[PDB]
Amino acid sequence: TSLCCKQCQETEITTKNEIFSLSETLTVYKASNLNLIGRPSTVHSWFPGYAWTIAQCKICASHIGWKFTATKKDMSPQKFWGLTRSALLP
Amino acid sequence: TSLCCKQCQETEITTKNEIFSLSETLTVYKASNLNLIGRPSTVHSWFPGYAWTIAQCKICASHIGWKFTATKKDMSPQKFWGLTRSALLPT
Amino acid sequence: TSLCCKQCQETEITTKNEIFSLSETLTVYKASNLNLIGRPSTVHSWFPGYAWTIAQCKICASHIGWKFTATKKDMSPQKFWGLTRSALLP
Ligand SMILES: Nc1cccc2c1C(=O)N([C@H]1CCC(=O)NC1=O)C2=O
Ligand SMILES: Nc1cccc2c1C(=O)N([C@H]1CCC(=O)NC1=O)C2=O
Ligand SMILES: Nc1cccc2c1C(=O)N([C@H]1CCC(=O)NC1=O)C2=O
Ligand SMILES: [Zn+2]
Ligand SMILES: [Zn+2]
Ligand SMILES: [Zn+2]
Repeated sequence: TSLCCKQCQETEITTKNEIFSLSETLTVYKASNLNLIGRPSTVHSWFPGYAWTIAQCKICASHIGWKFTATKKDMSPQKFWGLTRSALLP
Repeated sequence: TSLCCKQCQETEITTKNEIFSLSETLTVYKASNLNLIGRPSTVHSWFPGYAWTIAQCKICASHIGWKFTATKKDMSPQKFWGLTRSALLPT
Repeated sequence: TSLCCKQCQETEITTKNEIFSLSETLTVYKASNLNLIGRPSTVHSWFPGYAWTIAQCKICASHIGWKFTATKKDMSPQKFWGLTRSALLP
């Protein structure tokens, strides 16, 4: 089930069990081993109602995707990860 | 694994991966594409120690279930979803 | 998929769907029916950057594992559980 950082190979980022459908970019409820770079922005957000924060592998700093955070409290999930599929192995 | 709103058929509300057993009403750790109506209440809560908030499909406003939030910090999960099985497709 | 408290048998603590790899002790994103005892500590933490809180079964008080809580905001997950495998069935 593991989806690992493609660059450093060994580092698990998420699992297929975390995949969900909100409507290239995999959306998952939970992820691991990522560092958040900077502050959320809503500029060009692919998911209306959410802001994005760059997320990179904590081991090799590969840009894997973004943490998406809801701007309104009545939305669900309040946060998820949108991950570039080609930056993950399997 | 997708569990969709029975009414609008398009909208995924949770997945079989998210099901867990707290103890008609499916309980899941995580859900999607729900709007929360109102503020939490504990009155007649089906899960003692948790407050509920009505949760409806964001597309068709069909009442799918409730978001349950823990009233005490030492409980696990601190939040979950109780979904009406008859309001979702697959079974 | 259910992993139940071995002692009281009937209480589910987590499911295989919740297992992930942060790298005897199973790590899962989500768990249920556990009571937390005391306050977080980083003393001897098995997971640098996380503090631990003892977690016991809400029904039989068997010690199942620990809740791990991030000491910094930019970590993912912000929390998880580490559960003693021999304290669970399947
Ligand atoms: N490569 C660049 C370069 C400039 C601006 C953006 C990107 C980029 O990937 N995104 C994403 C961030 C994530 C998102 O939701 N929408 C975007 O357009 C930008 O805003
Ligand atoms: N249809 C009605 C009408 C009045 C009050 C409630 C309901 C209802 O479904 N619940 C639920 C909310 C969720 C819960 O935990 N227990 C309930 O009885 C009510 O409190
Ligand atoms: N049985 C004892 C006795 C004293 C201290 C600890 C333990 C114990 O199991 N842990 C764990 C807590 C969880 C952890 O992260 N590291 C540990 O060493 C202790 O700190
Ligand atoms: Zn990496
Ligand atoms: Zn709907
Ligand atoms: Zn037990």
